[PDB]
Amino acid sequence: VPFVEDWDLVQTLGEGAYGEVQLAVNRVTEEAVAVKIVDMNIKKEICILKMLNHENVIKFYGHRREGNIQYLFMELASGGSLFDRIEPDIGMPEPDAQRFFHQLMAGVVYLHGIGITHRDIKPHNLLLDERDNLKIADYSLATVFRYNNRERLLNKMCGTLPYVAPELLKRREFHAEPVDVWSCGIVLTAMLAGELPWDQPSDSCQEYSDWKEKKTYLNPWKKIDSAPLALLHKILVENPSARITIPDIKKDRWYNKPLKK
Ligand SMILES: Cc1cccc(-c2cc(N)nc3[nH]cc(C#N)c23)c1
Ligand SMILES: [Cl-]
Repeated sequence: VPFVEDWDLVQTLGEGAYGEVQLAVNRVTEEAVAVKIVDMNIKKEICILKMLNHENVIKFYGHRREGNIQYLFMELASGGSLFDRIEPDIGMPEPDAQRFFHQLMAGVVYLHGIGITHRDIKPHNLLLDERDNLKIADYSLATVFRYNNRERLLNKMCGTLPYVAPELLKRREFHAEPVDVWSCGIVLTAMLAGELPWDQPSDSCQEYSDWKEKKTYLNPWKKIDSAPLALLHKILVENPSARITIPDIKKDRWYNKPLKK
């Protein structure tokens, strides 16, 4: 029964990095959107949200400040998240994963091209519209890494441990783009295996060591076809200057393989 101007807030869709997200339905027009509700940084997020115009990125409709509360209106994803399409221990059919991967690269290339890094790519932040088109959501941790054509290195630790690149734990400062590439590799592994490969990409983690020693006879790798696995070997490369860039992912064999379910 709460509402904001013309919109009713009809049900909880969940919680992003900060605040709650509600399904908002217009009393008059019946249009449904999503609204993020924040209490009591948000200037930055709004500035970034207003830049976004791409089919694989959630669009921002505008915002309203009432009291303590701030309302950020955004495109609704009626298909829910990618997380809900990944069957545990199985993943999803390779052709569906490939399609979602293409769309995730289109969104990330968009962001990077406007000098924005997302910093928390994972299946919970990758939403689906009614045609199962992927949309990258939640810009609460997003920031500028290129401005006036000059790159700025990042130094703040943020993200989600299983998805975070190893440099972010080991370096005082690091480049933004290879960190988002790495997390897209972990997404791809989740999609193809229904399991995350490691708790964190650190020296104390045995599963990460196993991967650096190429023990791909272990899970999750043994579930993945050699062709996508060859791509994962180029993405999940410890040294970020040696790691594959997006332009070269677009040249990969698996990426360009015709697939149908
Ligand atoms: C990251 C997140 C958490 C909770 C809900 C949502 C969300 C769910 C949905 N069905 N559509 C949405 N559109 C923008 C959302 C955001 N943020 C969003 C997204
Ligand atoms: Cl998973």
